[PDB]
Amino acid sequence: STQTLQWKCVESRTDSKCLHYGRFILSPLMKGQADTIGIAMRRALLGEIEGTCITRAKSEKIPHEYSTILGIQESVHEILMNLKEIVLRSNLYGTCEASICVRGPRGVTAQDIILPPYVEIVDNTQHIASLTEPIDLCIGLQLERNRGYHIKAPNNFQDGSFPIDALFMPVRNVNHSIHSYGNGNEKQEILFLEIWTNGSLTPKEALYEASRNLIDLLIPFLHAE
Amino acid sequence: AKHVREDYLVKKLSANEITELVRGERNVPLIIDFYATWCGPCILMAQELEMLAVEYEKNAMIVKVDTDDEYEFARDMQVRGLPTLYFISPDPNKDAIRTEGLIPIQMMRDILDNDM
Amino acid sequence: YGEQPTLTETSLYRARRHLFKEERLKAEQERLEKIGPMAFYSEWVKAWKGDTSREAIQKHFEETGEDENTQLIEMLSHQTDREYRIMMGTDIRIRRDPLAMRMREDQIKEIWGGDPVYPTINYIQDPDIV
Amino acid sequence: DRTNPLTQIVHGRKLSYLGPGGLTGRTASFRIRDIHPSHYGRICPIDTSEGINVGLIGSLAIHARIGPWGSLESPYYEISERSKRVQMLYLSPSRDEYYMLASGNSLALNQGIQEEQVVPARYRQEFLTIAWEQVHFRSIFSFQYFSIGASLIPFIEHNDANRALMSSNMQRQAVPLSQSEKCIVGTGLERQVALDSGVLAIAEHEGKIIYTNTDKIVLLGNGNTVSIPLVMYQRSNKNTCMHQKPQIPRGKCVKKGQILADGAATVGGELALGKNVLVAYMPWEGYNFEDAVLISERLVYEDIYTSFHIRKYEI
Amino acid sequence: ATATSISLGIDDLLTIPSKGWLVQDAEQQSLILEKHHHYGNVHAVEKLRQSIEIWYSTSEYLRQEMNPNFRMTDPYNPVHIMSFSGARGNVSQVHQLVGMRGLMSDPQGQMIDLPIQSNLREGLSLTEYIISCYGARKGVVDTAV
Amino acid sequence: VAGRHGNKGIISRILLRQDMPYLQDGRPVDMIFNPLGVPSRMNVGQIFECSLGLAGSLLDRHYRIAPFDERYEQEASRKLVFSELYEASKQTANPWVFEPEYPGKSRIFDGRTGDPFEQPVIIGNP
Amino acid sequence: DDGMDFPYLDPPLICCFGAVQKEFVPSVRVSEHQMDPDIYSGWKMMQWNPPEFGRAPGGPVSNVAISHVRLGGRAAVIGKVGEDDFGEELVLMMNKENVQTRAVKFDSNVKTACSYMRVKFSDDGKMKMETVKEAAEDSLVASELNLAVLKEARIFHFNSEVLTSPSMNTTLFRAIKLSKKFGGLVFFDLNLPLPLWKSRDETREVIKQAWEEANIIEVSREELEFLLDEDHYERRKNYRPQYYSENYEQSKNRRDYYHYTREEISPLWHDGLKFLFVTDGTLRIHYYAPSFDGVVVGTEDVLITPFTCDRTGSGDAVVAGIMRKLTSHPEMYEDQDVLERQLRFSIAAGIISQWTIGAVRGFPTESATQNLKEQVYVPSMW
Repeated sequence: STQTLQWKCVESRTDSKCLHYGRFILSPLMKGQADTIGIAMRRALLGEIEGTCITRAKSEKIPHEYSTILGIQESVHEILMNLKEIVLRSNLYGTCEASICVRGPRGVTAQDIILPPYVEIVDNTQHIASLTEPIDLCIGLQLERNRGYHIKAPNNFQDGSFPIDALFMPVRNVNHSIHSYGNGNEKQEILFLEIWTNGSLTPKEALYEASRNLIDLLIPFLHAE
Repeated sequence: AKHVREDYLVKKLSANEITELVRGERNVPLIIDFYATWCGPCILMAQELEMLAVEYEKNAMIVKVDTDDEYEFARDMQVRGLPTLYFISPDPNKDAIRTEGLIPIQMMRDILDNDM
Repeated sequence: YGEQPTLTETSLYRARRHLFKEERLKAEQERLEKIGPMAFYSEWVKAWKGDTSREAIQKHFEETGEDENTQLIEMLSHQTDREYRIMMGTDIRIRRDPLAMRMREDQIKEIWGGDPVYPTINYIQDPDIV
Repeated sequence: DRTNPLTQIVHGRKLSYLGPGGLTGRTASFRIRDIHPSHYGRICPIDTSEGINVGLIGSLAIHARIGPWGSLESPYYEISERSKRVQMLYLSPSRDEYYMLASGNSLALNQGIQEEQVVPARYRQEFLTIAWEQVHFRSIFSFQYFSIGASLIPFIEHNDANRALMSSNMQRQAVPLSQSEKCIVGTGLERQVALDSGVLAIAEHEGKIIYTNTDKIVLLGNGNTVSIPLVMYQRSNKNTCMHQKPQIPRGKCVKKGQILADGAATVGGELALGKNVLVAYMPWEGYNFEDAVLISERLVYEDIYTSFHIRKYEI
Repeated sequence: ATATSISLGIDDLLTIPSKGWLVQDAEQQSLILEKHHHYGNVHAVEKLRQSIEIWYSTSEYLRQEMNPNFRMTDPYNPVHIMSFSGARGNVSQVHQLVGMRGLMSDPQGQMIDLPIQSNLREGLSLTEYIISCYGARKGVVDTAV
Repeated sequence: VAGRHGNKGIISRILLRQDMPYLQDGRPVDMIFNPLGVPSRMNVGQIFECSLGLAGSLLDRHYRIAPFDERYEQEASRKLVFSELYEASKQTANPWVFEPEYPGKSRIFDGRTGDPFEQPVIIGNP
Repeated sequence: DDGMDFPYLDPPLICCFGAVQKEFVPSVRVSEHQMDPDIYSGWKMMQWNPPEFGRAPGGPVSNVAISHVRLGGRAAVIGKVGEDDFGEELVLMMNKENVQTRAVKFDSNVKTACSYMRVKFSDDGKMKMETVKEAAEDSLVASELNLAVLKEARIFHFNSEVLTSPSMNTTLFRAIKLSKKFGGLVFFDLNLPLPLWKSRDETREVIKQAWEEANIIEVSREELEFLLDEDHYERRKNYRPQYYSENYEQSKNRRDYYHYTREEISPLWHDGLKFLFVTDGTLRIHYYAPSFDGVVVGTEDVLITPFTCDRTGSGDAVVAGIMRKLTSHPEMYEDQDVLERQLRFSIAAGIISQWTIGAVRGFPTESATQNLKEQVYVPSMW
């Protein structure tokens, strides 16, 4: 009889290519609903959305992880560490392959990656390698889409296939607040949400996926048995 | 003595040596630093001059004068404050430059490059 | 009793803090009923030179279908991050007493007794220096 | 001991009553295991060795110096109405107890004269409170009565002196992590510890950095060209890596003695044995009972605490 | 113990209100007596026998007034709950953070003239901290003996 | 894992980021200590550092403080810490950094209930 | 110049005329002790034991203005800068700290802090220098004087450096005439440059015209004994009786804090003077008025922080505090008790200003100055 539930986006800043922020508001929520919505949405956003990333890097003519290469200022382990931060997008479950074959004194960035048709990078200037002298540099990579943090074994040696324990975190941070509405006798409350993502997704999409994963999870009970 | 490198590059010269340097023939810009030990801001000036003397390896000559030793000579050079630098052109046609205060090193570079 | 609190008044307010805090919070909540959410949540939303009163809100609702829920949402759309972060103190479960989030800088500086005599610029470094 | 740059420095400055021609841990009395009122400017009073040999092995004060005749000396500022030239002297224990060494301040004014204000002092082997007019010497250094380990504790004046021993002893067991990070709050002595640890690579000549590779740095200055080889990966006596890293890029200049390359747990020109982490003090579920900590997953997938250990098997 | 939660800040170490007067008055009698001691009014033993007695009486008066202060003004102070409930922390131990640590002892017996008139919250001075190290050493030459 | 003030510890559990208390800006806590350890060992010097660390993390500045700063003033460390906290709370609009009713403390929430722990908790960056 | 509608703001404005410079120490003499010509790591030992003229060394007028505005007052600066990067950064530094720059004139003819001289080898082989082109700071003409700062400002403050250049002599005298026509006081600071430390008679001839126009004068202890008699006032200081002391204080060989009588400073006194201040560093401040005189007692401490102590800029803070309390409290002129009470704020500011490296980096705040004043002085004094 009094008002209807409304939700809207009140702010969205693009601080950088791989960092996006978004604040949202909900309208006349009666008691108890706001806390449940806020806590469920925070948990879902922190641990339900899935984001693809590089999981295994294969290099040519390299003995081990802690080795040096002529003409490269960055050690191999440094290259793995720098390679873990590359952000990617996809929507299909399954592992894929990728490669990077670059010449010598260039300076290698994230735009030098070669990607399958359905995978694209979001930032295009993330430093991944620095080159000084002319040496042909060829590295193969594997891309995977999982949920949450996963740790992999060092198996599948080949010449060298170093597995990077990539973190599947598309949402950097989440916050919420439950204010008061002062609706006379009836106690209403205003709920504010706040999402920081890393550019793999965007607000109003991470929120969508996080709501849908939750409504996935709550569902078995509706069926009888 | 060629075995261990000198910690400080700026060489302290007396008044007469400075007179000989200015009077005699030169081919590189000359820097004259006025300083005293009791001086407050002169430690920073000494550090900046030491840094500047490394970038300009052989293209400039940097010397310093202690006003506690040569006071009348410093007074004659129209010095009215301790953190003072004198830029001397390698040619007698161009006039000298007097800079007062704790000037930044970049302006010093501009002074002895674009004006000397 | 006089101009400055005495050592007994302070040690008594230390015992009865929560009563005064509850009175302040009750007054702040009671303000919402008369004022209305629209005008109450406008002190922290600067750069919205509207009406903020539940007399012309009804006039706007008669002019356009927006009720006293979409005008509030519209004002809460030019808030800026800092103003929202400060406004969050009126949260239903944080409950900052109104006196705390409105004290002047002079009053807050008296908690530790003014600036330090030894300047803090001697301690401050830069996290990106060698 | 090469666990971390701190331990290399700490090991060199040690004193012990043990060894040939000295006392042992069994036939040592209890008075020899106490702080005499003379190990003040010379021997740290809160850094010793726990166990049976307690009070027999200690460290040196930061400003301490072995003077003539093998006597430890400490600096003190002489107060006299002549203004000689250098007002600081290196006092020996024999000349220490016959002077009145103030440790107070001149920030106190009464309706009379300032020279009758009272400050604590140290005459003979006691602690008096005297007027400013009968003060012969005045210690002015904060890092004068402590050692290297005890001077790395911020706000040490707020910690009980009982805990200082183990606060100092738990910094020599730190593991140099893979990537280092500087401390937000410190005492300012980390810079000199890093300088003197020997882990760094300091320039021995002037000039410009004309070549850098992650195996070497080549500098050109005053004609000759100097090559400095870096330490890429090595093994410590306690099975820990020692990984250096260049600091200044190509083309820039360095004076003598300035830093050229970093080292293990030495980000910047400063010592760095740990990481800054958000912390909340609260009993969570009994999982922090007694002295238990409850860390999060963020410390294991961002490599916040991750170190390389190299073991040497010889056959 | 979680839902309620407890923590130790800087303003929860609640020094009793009357310490401002007692320490000031204790300093006055130490100033007057040490000023008359130079006039020949009193001898050395009397000066020694009093500088030990003001700071012992004052310190033991703050300690006995700690709980009545806590139990009436701030019954739920985190330091009070931790110690009064018997979980962890003696009355003497709380007195070190709140109150006075005065009258430490020289290793060969005997008290030291200089009293530690500052908390651990306020922060000891250089001479006061060094005095507190005398009792620090004979805390580890005891656990090993 | 050990601090610089003699507060040692044994890691007991490792929790996912969604299962830990978060401040009023949503940032999950990275480590949880036991408060009772402070009255026992009597090392208050950590708490100061704790609070001060927070200020640094919110101001991009590092402090190099010599010991025994209580010679210039009375309770000088308190002035330093509280002034830095207020400056960090004012320059960056985070009114939870310096709560002017229990300075240095703030009311954190529960990571698995969305409820505020009933009493304010001291947080920092040690 | 009469354009205004509403009354002026609460803190009266201060007029700061001179040259804008960064970290400048005018007063230079021959120090007896030197600490190594190369190693600057040990030069700080000359800050614990100053050469008795750099005990509280004053600096440029911009430093005084910055210290005054940082103490809770309001100041404006008149000067000229070049169209350089240094000139554009000096005004930025002054603007960042609420110093009004409405009267700072930018010009392109001359360069900031750079003056062109010429080598003029004389008889024998002693070189000389003659100013061919003047520096930007000392190139202000009377036409470009902001006739709004002068009208509003209630105290006109300038230092003796402007007396070393020809054009600024006329410009300064014109500004003084304008300010006096508008009813403002004249504050004279005697931070003597090096060339003015040559002889007493020449300096007295040089500064007489400016001295006779001043309403308030502030000089150091050495800048007064130099102006009256250096040899006599140095022989009087180092004197101990051959047989027996006189009272008892003479039997303790304490430092010499001599309060000059009104018959010794009479040659430096005139009818228009309202105050004469002689500062022995931050230790003591002797104040002389038309009807009374006295000494305010203070202290100093640079060994409290031996590694971050730098006496440069303390005199500017002392003068700025004096001006701030003069403008805030207008009853100090004829009340000795209020005068003594309000003159300890300046001492506290001067004490704080010596605890950090850099003249402008660590000027104290008003709250910090009040805190130190209350912590050092007994409640009866403060």
